[PDB]
Amino acid sequence: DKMDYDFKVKLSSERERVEDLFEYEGCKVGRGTYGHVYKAKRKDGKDDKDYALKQIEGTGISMSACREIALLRELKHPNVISLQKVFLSHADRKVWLLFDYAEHDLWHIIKFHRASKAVQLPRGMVKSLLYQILDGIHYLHANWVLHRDLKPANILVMGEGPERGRVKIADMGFLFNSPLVTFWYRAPELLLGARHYTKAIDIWAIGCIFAELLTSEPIFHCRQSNPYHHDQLDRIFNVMGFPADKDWEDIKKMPEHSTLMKDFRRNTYTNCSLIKYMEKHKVKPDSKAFHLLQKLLTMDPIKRITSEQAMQDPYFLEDPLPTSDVFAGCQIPYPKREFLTE
Amino acid sequence: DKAMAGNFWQSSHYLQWILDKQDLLKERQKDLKFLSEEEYWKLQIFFTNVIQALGEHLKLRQQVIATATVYFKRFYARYSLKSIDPVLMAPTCVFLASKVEEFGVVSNTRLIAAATSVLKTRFSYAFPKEFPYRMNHILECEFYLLELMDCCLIVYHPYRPLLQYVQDMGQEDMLLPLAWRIVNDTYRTDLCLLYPPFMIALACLHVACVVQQKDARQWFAELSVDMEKILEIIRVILKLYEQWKNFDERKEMATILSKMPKPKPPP
Ligand SMILES: Cn1ncc2cc(-c3cnc(N)c(Cl)c3N3CCC4(CCNC4=O)CC3)ccc21
Repeated sequence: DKMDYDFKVKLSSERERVEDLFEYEGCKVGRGTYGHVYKAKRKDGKDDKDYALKQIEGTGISMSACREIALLRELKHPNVISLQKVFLSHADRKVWLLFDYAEHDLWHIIKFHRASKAVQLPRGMVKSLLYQILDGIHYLHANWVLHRDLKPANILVMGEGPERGRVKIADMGFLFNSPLVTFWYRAPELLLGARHYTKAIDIWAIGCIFAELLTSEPIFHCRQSNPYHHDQLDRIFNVMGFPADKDWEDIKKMPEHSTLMKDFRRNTYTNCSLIKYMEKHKVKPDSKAFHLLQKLLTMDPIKRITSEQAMQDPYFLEDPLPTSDVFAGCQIPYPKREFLTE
Repeated sequence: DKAMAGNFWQSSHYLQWILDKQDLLKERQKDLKFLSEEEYWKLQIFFTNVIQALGEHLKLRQQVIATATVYFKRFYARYSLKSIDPVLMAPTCVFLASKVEEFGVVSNTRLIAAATSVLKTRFSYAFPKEFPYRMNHILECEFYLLELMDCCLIVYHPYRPLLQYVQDMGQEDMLLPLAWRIVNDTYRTDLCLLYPPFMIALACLHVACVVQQKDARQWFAELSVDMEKILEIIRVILKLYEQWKNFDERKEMATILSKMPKPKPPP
């Protein structure tokens, strides 16, 4: 209308449309708040590889999509998912993204073991999974990038291919860095009303995941607006024990602390400790694994260890050493992604 | 403590949007058939001021303004002034930069009101008629901007290194205010497309030191940096102000904007 015409038509002629480059019709592998995700394959190109093709929800370039595109474009690490290409569909104003396809994830892997006959997670696989999760998150944190929602469904593992058994941290979404039905991987400072995300909040989630890899069940499992959630804190205390004054000195500085004192009594959790919980799931409390888990699951954020230091833990120098291939060259029993239609 | 703060050497800025000066001049020949070299830099200065005044109206920190200015520079580095109206591109770049730097989605009505009000108030000498574009144009133009830039949104500016040098110098009171303005002034030139931001920082600090008669040869000598490339930036910054002296913006720009190439309409 007011732009150059030759400019419009040239770019229109030259722009790579998604429809034409990839076959995705009836291959929808995921549908959530993120938008729509398909198991795609390249049409024209002589490419046999599988791709994860995601259509971001909403028209235009949202805050949630803009930052996602922004970071992913600069981010480059083996254990974080690499953005191949962005497609901007001008007509409908949708944004598509293209990733190397991750067949498996910890959510589906944990679910496979938990189901069982009535075969628990092998110990070497868990160490390798943990090491790689800490490798990627350390890369993000080194670049002052926080995840803000680490959970098993966001920790992808690659299927049969060049990158077999490599962990890939997904989901780079998320107002002033300020969070104001499933709170199982949320740190207690968030529950007690911390106004800002930190590196320490992600490290708590890694502990909850590591816990879950060992025991095959979520350590802080709990039934279903505001930041304060009683029943989630109750579950945390029943596992961990109520934090003593010397454990978390600056708990008094939390906004929901006066609410915590009204609703909880510390004597109720005297027979509760992480040593006792993990013992009931056949995990030795004097094992290098357990001691790292405890350092990850420190209640006080300033006393929680960094990912930098977690990789340095002697757990990873104990037999078996962590492998690049999380399956270690073993036949992958976990089923592949079921398709959808909508 | 911003994101990607020390990744520059593996970043998209360095590996793509640090351009060759020959290539920059070559594509600029297409617009130089209408406008002279003088009239082209006078146009750069003007839209640097338009983007500035859009930032100050919307209440935006200098860094979010700096990115908007770079996006603008990158686009017309590779395309003609006929391609998209730079009066539309400016507010689209400010709108886009604010989303990237996490300063809220600057509202539709507030974005249009900003452009309308700035052009009527502070730029009536060049633009006699009202800001003619509505929000659906800004949204369309945004899609072209993000496409040309190859979705490269994170941009590194000189301010963060300048701070680190003046702290290290131990003269933040005397030098940092004057250094910071010279860094603002580098955006009137091509420098951000041609040299990395720490080198731009080092040049501005040197000119800051020269202006205030603060001897710093030893401090500068102790750097392990290619000083010839710093002297290049100083020469541009020194020229910049001589350009400033002889350039009356408000008398000249109305005539220059008519000489800009016209966008061809649909047949
Ligand atoms: C049904 N279901 N459950 C988890 C899941 C993950 C994928 C998936 C596969 N490969 C790759 N390469 C990526 Cl990136 C994936 N995703 C993980 C990031 C997602 C989700 C959150 N936000 C995102 O953007 C998209 C899907 C597909 C189907 C799935």
